[PDB]
Amino acid sequence: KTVVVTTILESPYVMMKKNHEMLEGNERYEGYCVDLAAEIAKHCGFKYKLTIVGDGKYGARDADTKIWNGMVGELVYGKADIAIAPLTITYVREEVIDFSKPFMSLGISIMIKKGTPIESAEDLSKQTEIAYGTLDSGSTKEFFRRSKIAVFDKMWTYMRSAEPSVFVRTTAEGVARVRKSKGKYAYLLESTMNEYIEQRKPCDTMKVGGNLDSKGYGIATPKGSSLGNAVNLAVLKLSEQGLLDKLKNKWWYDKGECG
Amino acid sequence: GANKTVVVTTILESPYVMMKKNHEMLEGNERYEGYCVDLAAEIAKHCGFKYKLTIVGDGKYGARDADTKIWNGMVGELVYGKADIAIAPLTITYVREEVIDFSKPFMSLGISIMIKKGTPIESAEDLSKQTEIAYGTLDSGSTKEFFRRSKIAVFDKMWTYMRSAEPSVFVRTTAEGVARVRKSKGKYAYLLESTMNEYIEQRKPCDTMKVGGNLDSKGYGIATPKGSSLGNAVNLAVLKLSEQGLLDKLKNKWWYDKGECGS
Ligand SMILES: CCN1CNS(=O)(=O)c2ncccc21
Ligand SMILES: CCN1CNS(=O)(=O)c2ncccc21
Ligand SMILES: N[C@@H](CCC(=O)O)C(=O)O
Ligand SMILES: N[C@@H](CCC(=O)O)C(=O)O
Repeated sequence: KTVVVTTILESPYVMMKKNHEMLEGNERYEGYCVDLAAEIAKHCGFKYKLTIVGDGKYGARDADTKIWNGMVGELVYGKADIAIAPLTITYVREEVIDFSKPFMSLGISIMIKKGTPIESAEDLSKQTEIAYGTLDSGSTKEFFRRSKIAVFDKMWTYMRSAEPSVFVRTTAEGVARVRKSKGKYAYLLESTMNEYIEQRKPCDTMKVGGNLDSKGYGIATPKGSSLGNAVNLAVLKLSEQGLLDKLKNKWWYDKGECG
Repeated sequence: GANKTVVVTTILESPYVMMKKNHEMLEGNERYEGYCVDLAAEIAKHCGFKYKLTIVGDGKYGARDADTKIWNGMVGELVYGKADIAIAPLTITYVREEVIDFSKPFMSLGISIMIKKGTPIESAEDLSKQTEIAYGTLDSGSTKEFFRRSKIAVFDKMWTYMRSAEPSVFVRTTAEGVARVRKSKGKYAYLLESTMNEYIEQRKPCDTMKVGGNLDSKGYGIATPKGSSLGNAVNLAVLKLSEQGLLDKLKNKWWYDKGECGS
């Protein structure tokens, strides 16, 4: 029957089409992950229904209740059959759900308003005039929380107690905060999203420094799902045919507005 | 039953696995050093097994004979039950995933171009549009298969040339490709993984360089026979080492910290 796909509104991965209010079902949406879902479904031979994750989150486990939220929770608790989204492969998630081989590479990166005197994470950690933070309920925040790497641990110690909160509910809110804070806020986000925004009007942000880590997004399934093997082979087939590169070029470079 | 020493297949490929100085008087795992030797030790510690490193007999990564359908190389060692795990720069591919299991990648790479410094080549398109400079790949690996299978015009054109070139543009080992670049006065370019390319660019006599972008994007994984009980633990260990920053430290250790071409 119809495979329930959980995904998340995150540009350019999944976006509402122009005039979506008169559209229905999968046709409401467009983007990299919408295209990828169609390709994966064709290769594996299933029909599917795109559903936007109810709580709008990627997935974290509450320290006390030990309940998972976000897309990870939807998989864990049986609300969706598969997640096709910019969902980061991590140790803690691999303990509770399955991931395909990665379909896209990324690392944590720094976004600044152009002209901000920051070149690195070390720079951020050694000052206090420029505030910085991350997305809530995602892998970037969990990276800093868990990290024993000295610069990142120092950064976490500042971020977790900063007032007002330096954490944001959505990627778009982080970007807006960079753009509105006259250089006094820098946002820690994945290189994929940073690079997309850097090529969008008003062309006032940039990625500075190297990436802080190296990882990937995978297609996720509940542990022991029958779909896992076919989905993994489909990712590798699309990779080897060059279609993942084509999709990246379509939704990043072609979406470029800054010349 | 009782714990058994895990047989690890690997390959003599610098800087992943190399003969130590004084290897002639050393035994067992102590004979070897490198990135994958260090990685093996970390994986074994995390998963709680003892192991024996064994260099693959035929010195190949792994390809399936089109006629006999027999796998050679490290892939073959796993398929036919001669090794329990491969800890090596073994590329994750579709055809290999059909017959063995891979961890999540522990290193990223892409196919790339190695030239002798000063060679007037900047891209694969450049190579494809001329005949003065020969070019080829390693035998029995994923780079050769990439060109054989590609439907992208430039890479297909490159394959049509390479497959029929005389004398043969293919090499049996990475070292042979490097020698051919170094000795051919700019008239041979070598197609190899970016990891290997970047390593050699930091070795004396500092006469090669990587040019252009990478032609694809993939990774190396730790491989096990299909359905092996080791796979889950090994995968979690790769991800833990990744998150801890240790894979990045190992890359720096073996590529750059003792690079020979300056700071
Ligand atoms: C080698 C670090 N790494 C860690 N393993 S991973 O999260 O599957 C991943 N995916 C894509 C690129 C790199 C990568
Ligand atoms: C996203 C392309 N890709 C394809 N899947 S892969 O071979 O597991 C891989 N590993 C590391 C980095 C990239 C990568
Ligand atoms: N890709 C992340 C969300 C973005 C972020 O945390 O920066 C995740 O899967 O949690
Ligand atoms: N890593 C490759 C070998 C090197 C190459 O083909 O360039 C493999 O696993 O086949």
